[PDB]
Amino acid sequence: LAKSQREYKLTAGTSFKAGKDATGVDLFYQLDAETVIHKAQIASLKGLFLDSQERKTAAVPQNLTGLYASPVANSVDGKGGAFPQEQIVKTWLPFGNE
Amino acid sequence: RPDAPIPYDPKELNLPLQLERPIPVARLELNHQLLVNERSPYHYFRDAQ
Amino acid sequence: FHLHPFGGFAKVNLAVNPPLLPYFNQEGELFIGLQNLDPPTALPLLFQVAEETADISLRRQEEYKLQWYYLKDNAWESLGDRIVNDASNGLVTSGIINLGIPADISRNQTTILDPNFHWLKVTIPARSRTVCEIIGVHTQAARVTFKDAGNDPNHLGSPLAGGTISKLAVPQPEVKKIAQPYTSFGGRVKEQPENFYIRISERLRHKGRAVAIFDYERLVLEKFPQIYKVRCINHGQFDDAQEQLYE
Amino acid sequence: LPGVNGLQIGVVVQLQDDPNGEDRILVKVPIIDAQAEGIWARIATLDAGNNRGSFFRPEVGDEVILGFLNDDPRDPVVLGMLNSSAKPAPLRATAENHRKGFFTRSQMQLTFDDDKKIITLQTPGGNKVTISDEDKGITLTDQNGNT
Amino acid sequence: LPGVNGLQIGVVVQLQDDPNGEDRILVKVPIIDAQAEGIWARIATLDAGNNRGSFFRPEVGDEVILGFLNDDP
Amino acid sequence: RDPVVLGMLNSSAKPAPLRATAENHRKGFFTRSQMQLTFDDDKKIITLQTPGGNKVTISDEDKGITLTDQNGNTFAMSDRGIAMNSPKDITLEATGKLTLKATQDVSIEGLNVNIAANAQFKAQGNAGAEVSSSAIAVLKGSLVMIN
Amino acid sequence: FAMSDRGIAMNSPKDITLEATGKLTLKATQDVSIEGLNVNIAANAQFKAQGNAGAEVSSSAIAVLKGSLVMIN
Repeated sequence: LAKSQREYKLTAGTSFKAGKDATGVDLFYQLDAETVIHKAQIASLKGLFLDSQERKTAAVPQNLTGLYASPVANSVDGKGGAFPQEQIVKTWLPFGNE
Repeated sequence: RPDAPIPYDPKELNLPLQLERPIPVARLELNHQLLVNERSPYHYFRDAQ
Repeated sequence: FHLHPFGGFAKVNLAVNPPLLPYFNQEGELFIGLQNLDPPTALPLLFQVAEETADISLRRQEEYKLQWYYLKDNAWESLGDRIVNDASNGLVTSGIINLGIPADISRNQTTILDPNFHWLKVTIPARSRTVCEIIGVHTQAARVTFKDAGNDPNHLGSPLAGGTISKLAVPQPEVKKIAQPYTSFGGRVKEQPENFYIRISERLRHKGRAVAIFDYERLVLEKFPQIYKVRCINHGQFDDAQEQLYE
Repeated sequence: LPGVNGLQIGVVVQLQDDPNGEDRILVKVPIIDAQAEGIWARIATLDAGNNRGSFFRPEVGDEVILGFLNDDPRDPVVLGMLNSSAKPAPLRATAENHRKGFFTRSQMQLTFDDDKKIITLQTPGGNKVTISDEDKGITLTDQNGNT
Repeated sequence: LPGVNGLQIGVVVQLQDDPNGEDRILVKVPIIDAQAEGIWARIATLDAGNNRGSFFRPEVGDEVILGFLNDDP
Repeated sequence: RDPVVLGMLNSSAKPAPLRATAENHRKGFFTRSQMQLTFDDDKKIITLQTPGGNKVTISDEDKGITLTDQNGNTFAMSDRGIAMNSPKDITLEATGKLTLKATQDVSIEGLNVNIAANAQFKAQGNAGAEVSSSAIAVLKGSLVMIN
Repeated sequence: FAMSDRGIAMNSPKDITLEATGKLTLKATQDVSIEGLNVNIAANAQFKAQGNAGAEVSSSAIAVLKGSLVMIN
């Protein structure tokens, strides 16, 4: 949204332009349901992992062996490393590892 | 000093401890390099009050 | 004071016999911190997922659903009964989860995390390897569908490239930007005579029933176009727990 | 749309609350309608950029000069303010023309004197900073008598 | 009166002694008559108001740009 | 074939340095690197700022002049007089004579005090002169004359 | 006149003066050093100097202690 707005409402059936086709005709997409837009954004992501001896048997942690933390979860190393620029798919682990 | 504090790690940020005036402080933390009977120290203290 | 991960802390009152250390009991946790929230409200969140990276050993059991919480001045509260729709099916496919955010979320006396944000939390008790990997998490998301107005019959044969849609058909000044970060999904073209002949000649032989190697293979390749090759194994069983095949 | 010739006179009505965040000003034209509040116009200035430029804004009632893009009445542009006998200039013009500078609403001044080569900053309370070639030095004067 | 198109070039002749206290300047236009002294014109500036504004004045001989209200010479 | 530039423009894609208000108290010049020369008509303040923290302020609310450095050095003239503060050092040098004078008491303090003259040294009280120490007190010379 | 990361410095080829109608105070958390060709200290009333770990007065030439009445210890 624009800086002077607080909310905005889009109604079902609103149209969007998708360029031209292989024959030179225009393409269009429509909105499926009513939506409302505001100013909320995601600011940070963090992750925590609790290791145990019960992992190999797929049960609840009972005999603990470590607690690991990733303060910047959306990165290569979990703490702010950058992705190689030539990588097509850039994925990360949601909780981390040991 | 709560208005001129020292960070735990000079390479990272932490939240200043909330005191009404300067006091001396001691920190007790668990040792992460130890493993006793293949278990962590936390395994022994999670359930202590 | 309790000393918490990521640099937070908490005050302690000995009259109530608190725990000595902060308490943790679950195998996986993800914390999500948000900016410029105005509760109560509704948050659609888009989870883009890498669908090939999960564990196929066994299906996630019911005792290990995902759990959702929100923060209220160092106390966590459940969100289980305010989720309208989760199109990601528990973080196995890409989709939008629709959360309703109540008015008693708080940020005045938070000390265990950054006090400048509002905080949500997703946890898993066990078998955290059955959760896929993530590509992005976003707010202000919506889904749209193609509508034909006399276009090429070969449009639906290939996905739409990321970054194509950025404009509104009737533009409005209140909206400042539109973005399409990923490709499209789920299209299929109308049948041409040759594929028609292939389908009907195969049906005239297996009659729509599966009794032999030929029948299992052709009934799959026709219904699911996203498969490239398949093989039918006769009198063979697969053991999920051992990852062993019995001949 | 029927067009407009030349430049026009405008009067300022409102400075704030632009419906769009474009930094425009509400101006009316007395020869079209002196009763309506007018339309939003853009300002051309001495310097402007991304978080950059000279920021001076007129006050309600000030007289300005208007031009129009492509001679379209719906696209006014402000080209500068004007003085008159009803709104006098801060200095009287002379044949020697020795004094220049900036004067503000509250009578604070930043001025240059080309006769004696003096640069001075003044506040109406008496606080003054002077760089002078006649005095061959620097002087800081306070309203309390500190020198 | 026959009108004028576009913008023109002017040359300054006198700064002071406006017959009316309006703070105008005497300017001539070389393509109309380079021998006459010209007419009194108004100045648009960066800031102006009641005893307020930026006060910079050209010198005799300086070149300036001229516009006209309602295309009136 | 004869274009002429008449000024620059701001927009939502190139925001102005300040947001417009109904009171309209602040004016000045802002640059690319965020150096400022500004006027405040509400409190009658003139200020020059550099993003590093170096600041010069002429103020009517403070009734004086203030020079502030990014290192903590501070110089001020106000209704209480003149004050100077430095976290490191203060020096004073002259090729002629350095005079200090007051109409009230003069006070000198420090961890150690060293007075050294290349020629005669002289101290004088007109109603009594005192020299003392909590430890040994020493009077030395080539020839010592008491009274 | 300069303020920089080394502190405050003043230099004059001719003279430096300081006058006040109240009290002039000089203070440091380190040593204070005064130099010159001649040093003259003069008070209209009592004059007093004091070291807390020893006080020394000396000269390479004659050293003089004078008064109407001199009391040693």
